Amino acid sequence: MRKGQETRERVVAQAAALFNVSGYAGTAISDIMAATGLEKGGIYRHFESKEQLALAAFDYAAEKVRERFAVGLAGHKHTVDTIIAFLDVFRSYAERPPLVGGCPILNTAIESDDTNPMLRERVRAVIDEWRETIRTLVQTGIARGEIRPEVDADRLALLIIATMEGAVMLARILETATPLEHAYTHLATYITQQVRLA
Amino acid sequence: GMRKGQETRERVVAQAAALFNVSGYAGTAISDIMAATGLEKGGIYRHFESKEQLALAAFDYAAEKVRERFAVGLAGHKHTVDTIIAFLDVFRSYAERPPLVGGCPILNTAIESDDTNPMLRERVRAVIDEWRETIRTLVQTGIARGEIRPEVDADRLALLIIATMEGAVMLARILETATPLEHAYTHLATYITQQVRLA
Ligand SMILES: [Mg+2]
Ligand SMILES: [Mg+2]
Repeated sequence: MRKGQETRERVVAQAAALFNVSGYAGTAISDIMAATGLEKGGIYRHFESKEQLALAAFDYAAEKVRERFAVGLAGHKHTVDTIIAFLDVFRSYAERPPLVGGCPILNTAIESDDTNPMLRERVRAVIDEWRETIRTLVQTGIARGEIRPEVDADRLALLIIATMEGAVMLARILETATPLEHAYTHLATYITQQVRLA
Repeated sequence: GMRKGQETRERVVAQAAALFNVSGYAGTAISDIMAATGLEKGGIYRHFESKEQLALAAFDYAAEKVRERFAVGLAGHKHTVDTIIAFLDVFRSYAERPPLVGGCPILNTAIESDDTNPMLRERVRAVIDEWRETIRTLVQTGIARGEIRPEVDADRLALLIIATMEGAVMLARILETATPLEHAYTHLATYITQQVRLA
């Protein structure tokens, strides 16, 4: 049972890394078979299909993202500092993405938006976790006098997500961290100047 | 004739581009390109040596289309800030009318090519560098005219604008709502008008 659970874990883990780089359609099952020692058969002992593996792999990738944000946001007391910590998680993707190939939420978004309802919904669910996190921080901050009462929480969330993800895209194309540094500095300054209260 | 061949190539490249924009390069099979062009495989590869060369030509086509769209969007403004905000407005207009079916081909090709294909990556980078040069030229013009604060870092602004607007294109498509593009536009237009514009 342990062998099974660990072999499933290495299959999903390696699948997620390869999918994150070449996409679902462009990652050949044979290469995942190759990357897991299953070149002579047996990947279907753990998954019914490549599509089921894709969903499991995305869930794995989403868990890594979730862990990166949970660690990044822990320990801050002031709600604005916590929101800035959220920016810093994305900032750190320039050289340290959640897994090889960059942000799997951004990567899967581009592939699935016009091709795959189930992956679309899984991407949207993660985006919605992020919106909920920011909404809750803004609400608590407003209540504590740390954030201005007029701040539109979801508008702020959508701006942060768009800016940081677009910068993640740019940083891997331009092969430099500078877009992420600039996007971070812009939003941190904006937040401190226009969102923060005390 | 050679004229007919040049036209046939144009048609194939245009159809390939639309398919690749949706399903990607690896996910678009030659049989899909056949169906969309009404051509047999041999009819396509008479004009292209390979799927790879076709993919490159299809991107160059997508790049030119994006270029035309910015060209019309940016033409004729009387103030450099108006011109920079019109660059945002081009992206905002993607909400209902992307440059081609399936969204921004620069964004879409970036995500696929960045860790897979040096030649497409270089082409994507060249497009991003054109946008950066456009915005830098406008910023230096505006500074010369007293329209833009001299302290404005042009390339910092360019990369912020591109990151924001492209991230919003991604979000608007995945959330199935224009709202992220509208918010991004408003945020940047307001920021530029309040902090970049001098007079
Ligand atoms: Mg797409
Ligand atoms: Mg990629």
